[PDB]
Amino acid sequence: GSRRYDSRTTIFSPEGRLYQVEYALESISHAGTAIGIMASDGIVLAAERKVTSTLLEQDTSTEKLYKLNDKIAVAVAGLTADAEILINTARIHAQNYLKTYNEDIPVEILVRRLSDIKQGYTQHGGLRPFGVSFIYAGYDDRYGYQLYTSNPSGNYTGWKAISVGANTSAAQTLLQMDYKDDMKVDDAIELALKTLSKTTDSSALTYDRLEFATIRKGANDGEVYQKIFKPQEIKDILVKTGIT
Amino acid sequence: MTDRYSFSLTTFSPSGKLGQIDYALTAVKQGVTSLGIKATNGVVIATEKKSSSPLAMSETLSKVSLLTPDIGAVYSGMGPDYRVLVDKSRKVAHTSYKRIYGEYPPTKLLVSEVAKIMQEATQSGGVRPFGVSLLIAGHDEFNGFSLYQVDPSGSYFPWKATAIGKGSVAAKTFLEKRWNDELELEDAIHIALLTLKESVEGEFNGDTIELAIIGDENPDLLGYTGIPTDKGPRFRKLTSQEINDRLEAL
Amino acid sequence: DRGVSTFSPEGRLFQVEYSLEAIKLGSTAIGIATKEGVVLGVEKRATSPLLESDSIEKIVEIDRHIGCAMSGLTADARSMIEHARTAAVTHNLYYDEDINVESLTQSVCDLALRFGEGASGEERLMSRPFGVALLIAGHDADDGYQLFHAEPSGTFYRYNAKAIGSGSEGAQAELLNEWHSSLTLKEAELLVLKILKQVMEEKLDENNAQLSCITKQDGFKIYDNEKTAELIKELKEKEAAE
Amino acid sequence: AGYDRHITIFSPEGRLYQVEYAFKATNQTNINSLAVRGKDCTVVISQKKVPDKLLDPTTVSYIFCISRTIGMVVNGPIPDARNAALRAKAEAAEFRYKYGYDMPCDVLAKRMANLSQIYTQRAYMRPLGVILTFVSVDEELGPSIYKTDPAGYYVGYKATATGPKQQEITTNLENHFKKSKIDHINEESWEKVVEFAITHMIDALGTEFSKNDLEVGVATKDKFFTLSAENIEERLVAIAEQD
Amino acid sequence: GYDRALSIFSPDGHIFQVEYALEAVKRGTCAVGVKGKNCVVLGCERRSTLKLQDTRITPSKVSKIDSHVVLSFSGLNADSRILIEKARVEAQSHRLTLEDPVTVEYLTRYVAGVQQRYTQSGGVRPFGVSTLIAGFDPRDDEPKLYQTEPSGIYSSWSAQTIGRNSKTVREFLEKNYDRKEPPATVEECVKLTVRSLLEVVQTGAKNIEITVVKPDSDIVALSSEEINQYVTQIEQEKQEQ
Amino acid sequence: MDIILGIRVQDSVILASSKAVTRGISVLKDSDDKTRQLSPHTLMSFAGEAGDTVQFAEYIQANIQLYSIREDYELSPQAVSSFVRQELAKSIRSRRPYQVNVLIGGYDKKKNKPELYQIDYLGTKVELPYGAHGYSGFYTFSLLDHHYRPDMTTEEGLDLLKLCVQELEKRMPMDFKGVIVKIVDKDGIRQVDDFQAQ
Amino acid sequence: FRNNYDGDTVTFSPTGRLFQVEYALEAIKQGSVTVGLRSNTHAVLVALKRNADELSSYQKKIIKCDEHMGLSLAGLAPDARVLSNYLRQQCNYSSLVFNRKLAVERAGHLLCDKAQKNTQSYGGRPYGVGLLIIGYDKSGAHLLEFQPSGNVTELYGTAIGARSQGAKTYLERTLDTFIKIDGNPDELIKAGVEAISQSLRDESLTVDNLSIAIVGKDTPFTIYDGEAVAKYI
Amino acid sequence: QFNPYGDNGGTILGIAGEDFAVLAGDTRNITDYSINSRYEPKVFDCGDNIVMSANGFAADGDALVKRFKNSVKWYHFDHNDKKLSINSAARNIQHLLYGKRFFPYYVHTII
Amino acid sequence: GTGYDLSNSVFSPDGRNFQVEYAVKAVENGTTSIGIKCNDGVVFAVEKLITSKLLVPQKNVKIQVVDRHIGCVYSGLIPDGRHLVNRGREEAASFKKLYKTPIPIPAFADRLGQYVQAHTLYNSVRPFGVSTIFGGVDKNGAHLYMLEPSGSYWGYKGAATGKGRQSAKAELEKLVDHHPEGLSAREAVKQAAKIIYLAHEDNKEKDFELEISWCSLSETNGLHKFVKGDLLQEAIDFAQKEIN
Ligand SMILES: [Mg+2]
Ligand SMILES: [Mg+2]
Ligand SMILES: [Mg+2]
Ligand SMILES: [Mg+2]
Repeated sequence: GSRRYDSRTTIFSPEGRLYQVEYALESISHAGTAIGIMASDGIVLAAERKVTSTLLEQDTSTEKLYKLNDKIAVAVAGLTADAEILINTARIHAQNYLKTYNEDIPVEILVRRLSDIKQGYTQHGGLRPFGVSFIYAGYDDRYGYQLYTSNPSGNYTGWKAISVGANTSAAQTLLQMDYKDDMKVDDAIELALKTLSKTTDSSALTYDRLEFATIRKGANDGEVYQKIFKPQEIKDILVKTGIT
Repeated sequence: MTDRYSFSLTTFSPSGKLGQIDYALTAVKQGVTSLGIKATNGVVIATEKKSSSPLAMSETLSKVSLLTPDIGAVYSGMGPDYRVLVDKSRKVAHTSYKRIYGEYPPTKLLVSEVAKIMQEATQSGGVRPFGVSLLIAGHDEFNGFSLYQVDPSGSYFPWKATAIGKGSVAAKTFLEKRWNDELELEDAIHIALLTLKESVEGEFNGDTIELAIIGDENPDLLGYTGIPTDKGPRFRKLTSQEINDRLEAL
Repeated sequence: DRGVSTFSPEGRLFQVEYSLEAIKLGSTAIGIATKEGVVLGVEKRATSPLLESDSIEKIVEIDRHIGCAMSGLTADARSMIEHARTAAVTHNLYYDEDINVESLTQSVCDLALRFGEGASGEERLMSRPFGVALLIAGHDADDGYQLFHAEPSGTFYRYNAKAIGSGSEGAQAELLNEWHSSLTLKEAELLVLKILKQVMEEKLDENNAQLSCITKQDGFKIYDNEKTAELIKELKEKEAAE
Repeated sequence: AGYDRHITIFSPEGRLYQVEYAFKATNQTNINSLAVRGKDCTVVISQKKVPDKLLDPTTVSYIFCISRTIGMVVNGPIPDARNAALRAKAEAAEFRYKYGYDMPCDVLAKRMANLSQIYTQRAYMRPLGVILTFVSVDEELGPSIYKTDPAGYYVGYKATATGPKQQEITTNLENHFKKSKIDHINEESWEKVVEFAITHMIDALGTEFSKNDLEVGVATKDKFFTLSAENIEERLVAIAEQD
Repeated sequence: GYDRALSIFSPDGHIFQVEYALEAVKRGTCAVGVKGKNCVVLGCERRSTLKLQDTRITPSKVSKIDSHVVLSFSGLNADSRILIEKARVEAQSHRLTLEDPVTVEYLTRYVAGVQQRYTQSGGVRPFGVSTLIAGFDPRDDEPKLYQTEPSGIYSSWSAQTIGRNSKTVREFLEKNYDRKEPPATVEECVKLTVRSLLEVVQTGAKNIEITVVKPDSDIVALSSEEINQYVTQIEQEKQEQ
Repeated sequence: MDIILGIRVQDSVILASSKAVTRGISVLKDSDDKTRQLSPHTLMSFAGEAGDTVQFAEYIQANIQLYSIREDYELSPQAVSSFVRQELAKSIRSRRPYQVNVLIGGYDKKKNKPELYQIDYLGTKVELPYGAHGYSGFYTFSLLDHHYRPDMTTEEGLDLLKLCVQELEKRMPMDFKGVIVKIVDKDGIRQVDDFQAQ
Repeated sequence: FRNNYDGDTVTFSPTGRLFQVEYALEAIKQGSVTVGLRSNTHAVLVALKRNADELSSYQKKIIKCDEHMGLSLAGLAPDARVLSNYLRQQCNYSSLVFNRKLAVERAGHLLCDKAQKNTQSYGGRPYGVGLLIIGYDKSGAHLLEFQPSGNVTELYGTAIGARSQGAKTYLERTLDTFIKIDGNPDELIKAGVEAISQSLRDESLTVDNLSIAIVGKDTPFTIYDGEAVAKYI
Repeated sequence: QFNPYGDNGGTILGIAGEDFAVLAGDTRNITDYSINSRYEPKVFDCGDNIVMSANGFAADGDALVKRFKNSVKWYHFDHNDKKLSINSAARNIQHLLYGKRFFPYYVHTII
Repeated sequence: GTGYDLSNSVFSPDGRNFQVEYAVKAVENGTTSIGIKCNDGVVFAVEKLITSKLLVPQKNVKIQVVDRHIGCVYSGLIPDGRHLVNRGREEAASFKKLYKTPIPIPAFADRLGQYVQAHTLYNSVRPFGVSTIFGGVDKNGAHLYMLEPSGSYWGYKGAATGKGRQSAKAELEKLVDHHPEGLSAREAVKQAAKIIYLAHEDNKEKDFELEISWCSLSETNGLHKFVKGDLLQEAIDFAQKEIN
């Protein structure tokens, strides 16, 4: 019957590893790099659109930076289509929570729930893992600005700065080297772009090749704010940081 | 009996490749060239009606399909996969949207729905992925004119213009040369026809070519009048004759 | 990679024969049945000096007149006991009487061959056989004191004495010589403690071996350390004697 | 493992071998068939071959009545053909009940083709090794030929032919329609269009037929029927007094 | 729908998936647990491949199951969450239907039960997790410490470690743990714990974490400086002879 | 019905709950505590149909206890009642609804403000200075309308309650066997054990 | 060949054989012998019971299905439990619903149909047991031989299990004698112990070893073990 | 409106002696004012020396008698031909009966 | 690279389904069985290999009746054909319940046809190891059919299958030439006994038992009945006399 054709996606290797998760993680390594850096007064998300044309509509596009609710956003590396499946259910879990508690979902709870879905595909059902890694950038009034990563395995961790996708080794050492805890947000913007400049496989790093977003807080307001950068604004911020 | 295949038939190979998605894209590569170009006041989708016999009637098989009165589709790849993707796309436009909000979905959202339908053939138990790439052209009040590509992976991106299938690499080069953000609709039709001549071997006229636009409303395809806020569909598939007019003065 | 309930050309089930292998690797367990009670003895076999050797439960109560010993993959036994205890308690509820030992055993063994899909049978949800054999000892009014050997093969045998586990083939040949129909309870308690001492790798103290019995009068009792301690003391003396 | 050749998944070159092999099975009967459109009718001709003398020749047919109006001929093994015929009759009945008007030829074809496309994608189903030619005089489209295959493909034909010698007949008709310049046969009575088909089947294949070598189905306004040997015998007599 | 039998016997009588599960634990970061006379202390090591970490938010290894019982683990972090969540749920359910919080052995028997089932149910793979469960039965002062492994097996321990280089730390403990007289202080029990990790960590200034459980739901975790004071007084003492 | 009263003063929330358990013709107990502590700083009282009353209260209790352990965090009172309201709103359209009216009194640690929530069995929630369920309201509300000041102390609030309980012991046809009073403030939950003779 | 076509019962060999079924039939041969024979008034089952150690029980091989019908097993004992349990139900169903004792011929048809279902579906396995079914219904004495393949045959006498070929030849020779033992139970059993003796390299058939069951005319199905079979050894 | 229950009259008596027992009943089955049968026994032998009557609604009576008789049969099959003692039988019946607690067997029953 | 014959629903490169072809083998290996359609009824005969004196004569019945008017005989795996007739009985009752009229033989044939074909559609089942000869008298004539493991069935003047299949078809073809007139109910019973006797030449080393059944508008009222006693012995003798 069927047994012949089963890849058995949820089995251990003799080394105690999960083939599918590892090859999924291998897949992600080829995907464009995403970086998140958390400062005292906000968070930065930067990502590299992998492969472009001059005919690609830059404005009406989204492939790496997605909004989950008003306080939580994600950087994506891997299969875009898989990510949207997970992103939608995440957007929903955030809303179920609001309906139940009349408060916005705390970032960790969102991250755990999503990662628990991922761990599922790892352990039963015999389907392939989601070929997706996530940087989560969020704010809640318990832990302030938070940064999280999750991958196909179902594991999430918290960070001061992190990167997913291609060249994370190169990127992770560069961040570890220039990151100071009491960074202001405009320092963190600058560092994120530098690191991406230094890891790219392209000629250089133009605006059409970037997605960029910040979670801030207009100092004379007392409430959080998400800003996804329009293609023009990324070109502005590329000039000031000194890579024209 | 019963689908005893409840496990994925698309898995990750050691190198990180998804085998079945790669091979699906290969089938698209052999498909007859289709293309789409976006103007400032309209969009155009075109393809070649490659006839498998001169005994077949090529009208009885549309490669260009209306999805909503404001959204059209075209493809490269396996016809049959496209046909059932068109029926599902039409249906989801009602079930997931029209029956909820009393209006048709905007272009991105419907696209996104098709993308979801394909993504699932890439993960669900006991299926291969869809062997087509879709070009979807639409208009909606709040986003204006748009053109989207959907790959067997379930991945979609917006385009100013692009082509898929056979001579797509040549055509994408051809299109980069001729595109600008000041194009009127008539001009993009003209460019579309030219780009498609490169890929067309045999006869090239309004019988061997299928071409559709997303223009302004045709108050005359509506079928009724009296409701002044219904001007009718923006999708119009051009006639065998209408195509030839633009060729006799090509 | 064939099915799970494939037959070998010899005419035996693959997964059921391999489970029997898993059992041989298990702790030694010995049961001896007299006309004064049934005795159950196990090897604890702590994998380290740091392990608290009495948190090892290889002898369990099923009812006040039925207890069992296990050998093999011992986590697999948890659900077999749960079902057994339930079968007994249930049977009491329906009938205001103690369940027969042969009936309790039959009930446990029914569970054992249920490893399928529901296709061409009924419903058989469970992926692999149990990795554990059981010695089921008890009393009832119809057949008095009884000792049963329960396998993952579905079959179960009645025994006057039986040993399962790593020492199983050597310990058995020993029981063959010692066992006679007139054995007293104390004589059986010593015999269990003797044969365990032999096949165990370790030096048998009241910590890496456990004793129990079921008599009609006092039911099924586990022997605590002090009482087991004094029965080893007595074996040393009686073996040095001749 | 070369298992990409056993179920309906993609080969590295992007093909589905099981689909391709299912086409092979269609020719396994070694029956040739063709379809042509009259002025207001549609006719299908099939080779009737009865190899065994022990067979009841009246039960040996590859032409099926789907509805009052739809007829279907099958190139391919009989068990898959009857499997396909039954679905079609069930699909056609239910269309009428739900929608209150006779299932149109082309729509039935689209449905059957949609069922085929499914066996192409869902792994547990094998394709049906048959090619299905549908005929009727549609109340809206006029006389109609619509054909589907294991690929999930379907199109409308001016005329078509199928079987091991698909090509001889196809080219024969390809020629005729160029000299005649019209995309049908300009003839009022169906009896004459039935003859025309039998004639170009002889001339393409290069063989003569007796009333027991052919099988004929005719579609008219509101009815589809098959000819008996005697109704064909009349046809074979008619052709032979002129050519 | 999917029920393929993944955990099966091989001819040598072995269930390869459960043994490979153990291999995953073997590569998990080391966890240790030792018990005193009036406390149980749980230690874990932290990895230092990447350490630009936000330790405020990152999941810690020692998890509360009820207010009187904790659970640390070694192996796949994702799988651990599926046990911790189930065990927390079962703790509340027990309080609800029995009107008393779980005994430490019960909470353990329950987790083990779950782990076992995943080794003989179709379509599911075993948990690549081993656990140490520590705490005090309600209204009791006699300390408890248990260990479970993927096979569904469990038992109590005077002290035990699991994960990578656990042979080394168990070795240390088999030498340095006296059952005649266990650690009598909170302090002298925490010291014995830090010592055993130092055989594996190599500077645990911020790569060692410690949690102290006491009778009556009295559980607190130490911070770097508090642990730093132990690392300091251990290596200075070990220096001279 | 049972008496369920609540008053939000300034530093805290005060909950009074009748002690009687009447089944049919007999009073079966005169020392009944119609309350559950949901978390260290959140208290719920309840009155209604026989079995439902406790079974629901205990259920909600376990669910908040689970949430606290999962998040090592105590939800705000505002969030607890929102959860409770949803449970009841779900319950009303089920095959057999929980017939339970509750009061939720809590001290919010973020805002440092006490809060009193009244929810009936239908899922009708409102935040109030003072609330009551059943007939209690008809007597006590008017008396509290008069004597309530938002800046009352725990002491003054207890005086104001003593006045409500007296009015009910006077005009209520039923002997509800006195009350059990509990205070919810920044230092947790305590019980004023001396309300029989105070 | 062989190797490739024996992974499950859903597969035919190129010869046209079902290897999983034939390996099931091999469990029978590997199993302890049992014999069946009928006259016109009675039907007997005789069985050699097999033990593991010399300290173990002799595992029982005869099961009662109803008051007028029973069977003997050779092969996988848990499977004979599954099938007799099913057969009990069918006997029971007939009494309750139609107030009719189930025809022995029909019990065969029922078992066949149940066994057959296992030989055509994926993830199933054939029954690994042979069965001999005796009964006295409304048309006299009956003996059935059941194979895991689904083949149920009505015979006068037969044997299955290890070395059963010796007993089978004996009965083929004694046919005309035993068919006429009408009205004497004791003599028909004597001829059933004599028949089972042609299948012994082992040893003397003792008190704990032997198992005999009888049904017919004026006797409900009953089983004998112990001193019950003393007068027959 | 269909009423699932009827009444067939009859009366039964059971007296436990010091080493014996009797269970008696009339042979009369009746509907309303008509007689149905003058001989219709409703006291039954169930083997294992247990006699039983389920008097009241005759359809539910036969159903219970039949179900318990079958319990006896299946007790032998499941427990190596053990005798079902009177106390055991009683408990068994309590379960047969309470099993239909929400659509009762309309019978006063005596064994 | 091959392996085309391991799963049931797989097409080989030349278009064949090998499992069905292997099924046929088990049929050809089986006992021989035949059917003869006369001018008002149908005759069904089968060979019964007596392995031993122990088999009870007259007892092990192979021919099955479906409804009251249909007879079935099959060669090959006996338990399969039993199962197929079980499905045939369900199908016949269901049809009668809805339509009142007892099921027509063509109607009935397709019911088996559709069900048998449906066992060549998925790898999760195997094909039927039987060829089935069946028929009876309906509202317009007698009908004779034969059904292959493939699902294929046709109407026959005469049909044969099993070990003696080739010699039978030869005898059958003779009859079709001598009597293009008809051939009565009473004659075909004798002629079937002959054709079974001649086809026993192949299974010659083992002794056999003949079994005949018929369904005739004039001789059985259009109902299926077994040939017994005097008429059976008269046809056995006709076969013996004409074997020399
Ligand atoms: Mg043929
Ligand atoms: Mg398929
Ligand atoms: Mg398949
Ligand atoms: Mg009793």
